[PDB]
Amino acid sequence: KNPKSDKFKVKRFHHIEFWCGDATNVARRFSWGLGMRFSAKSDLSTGNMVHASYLLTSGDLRFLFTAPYSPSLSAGEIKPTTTASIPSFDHGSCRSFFSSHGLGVRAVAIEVEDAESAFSISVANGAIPSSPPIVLNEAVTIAEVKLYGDVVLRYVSYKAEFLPGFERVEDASSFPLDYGIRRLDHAVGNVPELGPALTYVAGFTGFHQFAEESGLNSAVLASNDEMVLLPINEPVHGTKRKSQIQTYLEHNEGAGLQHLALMSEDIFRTLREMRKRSSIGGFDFMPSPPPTYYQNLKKRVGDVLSDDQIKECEELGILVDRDDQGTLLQIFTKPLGDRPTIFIEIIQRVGCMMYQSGGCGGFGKGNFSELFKSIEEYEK
Amino acid sequence: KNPKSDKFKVKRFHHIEFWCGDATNVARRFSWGLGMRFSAKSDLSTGNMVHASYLLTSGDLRFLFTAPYSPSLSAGEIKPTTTASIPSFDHGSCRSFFSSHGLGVRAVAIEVEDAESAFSISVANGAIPSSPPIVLNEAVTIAEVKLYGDVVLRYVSYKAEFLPGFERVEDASSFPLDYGIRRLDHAVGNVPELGPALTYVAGFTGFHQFAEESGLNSAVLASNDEMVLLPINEPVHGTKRKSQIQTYLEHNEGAGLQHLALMSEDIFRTLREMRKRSSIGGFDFMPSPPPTYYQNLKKRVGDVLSDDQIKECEELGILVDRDDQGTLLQIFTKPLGDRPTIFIEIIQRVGCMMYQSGGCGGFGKGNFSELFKSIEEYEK
Ligand SMILES: Cc1[nH]n(C)c(=O)c1C(=O)c1ccc2c(c1C)c(=O)n(-c1cccc(Cl)c1)c(=O)n2C
Ligand SMILES: Cc1[nH]n(C)c(=O)c1C(=O)c1ccc2c(c1C)c(=O)n(-c1cccc(Cl)c1)c(=O)n2C
Ligand SMILES: [Co+2]
Ligand SMILES: [Co+2]
Repeated sequence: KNPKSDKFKVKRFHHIEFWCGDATNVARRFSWGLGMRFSAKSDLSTGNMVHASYLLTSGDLRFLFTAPYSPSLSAGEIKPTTTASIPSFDHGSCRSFFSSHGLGVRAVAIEVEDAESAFSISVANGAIPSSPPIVLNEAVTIAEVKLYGDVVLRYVSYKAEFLPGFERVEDASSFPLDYGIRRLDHAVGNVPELGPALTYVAGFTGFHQFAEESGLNSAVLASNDEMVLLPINEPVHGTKRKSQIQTYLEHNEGAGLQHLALMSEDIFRTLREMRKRSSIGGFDFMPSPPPTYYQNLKKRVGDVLSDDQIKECEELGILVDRDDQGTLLQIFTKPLGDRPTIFIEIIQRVGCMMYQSGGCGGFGKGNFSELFKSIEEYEK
Repeated sequence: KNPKSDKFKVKRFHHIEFWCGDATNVARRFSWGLGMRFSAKSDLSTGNMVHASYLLTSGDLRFLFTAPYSPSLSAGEIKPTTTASIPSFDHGSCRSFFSSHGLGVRAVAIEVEDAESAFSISVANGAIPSSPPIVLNEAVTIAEVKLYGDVVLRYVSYKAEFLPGFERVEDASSFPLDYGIRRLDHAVGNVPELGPALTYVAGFTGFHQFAEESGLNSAVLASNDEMVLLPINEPVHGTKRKSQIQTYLEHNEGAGLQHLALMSEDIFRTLREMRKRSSIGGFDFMPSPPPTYYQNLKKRVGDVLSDDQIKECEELGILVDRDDQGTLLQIFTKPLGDRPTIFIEIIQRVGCMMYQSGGCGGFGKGNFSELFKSIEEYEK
């Protein structure tokens, strides 16, 4: 059941912004590891004396990497005279964020019809303001409210390339890497208490609950057409194995973004290309399930994937789960940085054709049971 | 003239430690960009609750990348009970360093016969102590004194693999990259005033002055056998073109390490391999000199390099200079991170065979004149 209760018109995920200590090195690592092209920049070479911001793109996916310069470069500036291309940026907030959380997502940005009204309505409905709406070059409006922890939900709206003050990256330095990643499917937060976090976010957006041993309780908030998907986890305490949500909260110094799920148009190509690079600058993947997991795959998805396509899942370590409407292929990276906090999920969904409807196949919660079962079966 | 006045027995460069906000991403970038293998780690997986440290190696070159965890993980510890593998590490110092300077070198480590006596004699001779000698697992002694800015000179000595508490990296995750880099040739600091910096460092080490429009005055301090080379720059003000040393000091928030020069055993292979990766996660190089620079190369190094070997310098953008004793091939990367501060130089020296003596061919200061001359000749 979809009540379609969005309090303002939401379009799609627009971008994700990481707050870094050095944007250059994080961006170059991610680009090689994920096959994302350098698309735009705002930094000293573009007159930005405040922050270095580098945009990576793959399909519709936009990863932004931002780090502060010395405050001394911009000490004469005031907000009316700022050279920052992102007016919500603040040296002190960025340094506090990074020293507290390490590398992670500061902003989940969604595109809306009107960022001013989205901000106004959100705040009128309980959203904690973070940065008021600001009109960039009379062309783009940007505004921010608190989402969870120190993560903001960023509203972006266009009257009619990324943001004003960003320059398109020179073709010589913009190598057309592409491993098949095309868009952000969902972005997941970890919080100490799921209830109040759900009530807050659904309260100011009008997002609805998406119809869906693991150490977590979760729920998914969704926009009207269910293309903007914001799941939220809390830990389950007292268990035999320490909740990974709790471990996240400890090492992250509290709530924050847990994983980004990136849709691939060809998850086999993506995983082949990412795994080729795992030990030469890219990303590592979680240990593969035992082969009994794949011997059990014929029984439950044998009508969707061929024996060959299942074998290909086995060499790449891909997981498979199934809704009543679709099928889910997924795999998880190891954490993106020093701390056991943020990681990435690569995903491909099959089914639910009308275009494909959002969340087709679910989010893989059935893979907890299948892995536990598989584990003890490999032992046997 | 070499007075051989070292006040304690110095061996070779041992390692360089970068202080980072996320050691993982910087290390993975550098590994791919420079062709250095992941050799050892000290982090959560090895019981270090204080800092994440990753060691990259190429030949004898050792790059260490370190970042702090949340202080909360180690809040119950005291120095006697520390789980830090590098006892000089301090969360507050590392965060202050990185927020002030951005990504850069914290420690220039040299191996000495006895790090305790090196520390004692240095301090008795004016060195500002940074971290007293500490004996690690009765096997390695480490001690630190201030070098310039917030950079320390780290003394390491072994009674008899990197440091205790570091683990050798698993072969599966340790890909044997190698682009020909073999050792650190020299490490260069920028300071506001050369005189007092020279007097201080030569004062506590006994290092001697190495017999050698650009915006800099410099001098090189050298150990007895001139394998440890520590040049120091100050800016020249008032010039037409703003001194790059001054620009460094402004963006770095003061004195610090300007460049690391890495010796290659095959600079053509190294540059081919690095340039292949410049736009896919590696390092960029400074704009190549005009072809008139290479048409002028026959006249001055035509007895050392063949027409072919000179042509190969032209496609790779390599610079060439010459002493009265040897010849210098060199090239410079763009800055390693967000700020126009630290960069890397790749170098190969030919001549001065006895083994090769240190600093053979000099450091390339004649390439300022050759570039200015070449520039106006390309205009003509
Ligand atoms: C469950 C879930 N709900 N929503 C909204 C989602 O997006 C989402 C997923 O994406 C998802 C699905 C299945 C998962 C995992 C995740 C994150 C996961 O992290 N782990 C895991 C892996 C290694 C170590 C540990 Cl402790 C745990 C799993 O075993 N399975 C099976
Ligand atoms: C001079 C020097 N003394 N000592 C101890 C050394 O190690 C060392 C060198 O390594 C060295 C040598 C030649 C150089 C440069 C360097 C760093 C250099 O940075 N630039 C440069 C390049 C781009 C922009 C600007 Cl402004 C300047 C040059 O043009 N030349 C020619
Ligand atoms: Co997910
Ligand atoms: Co040099």
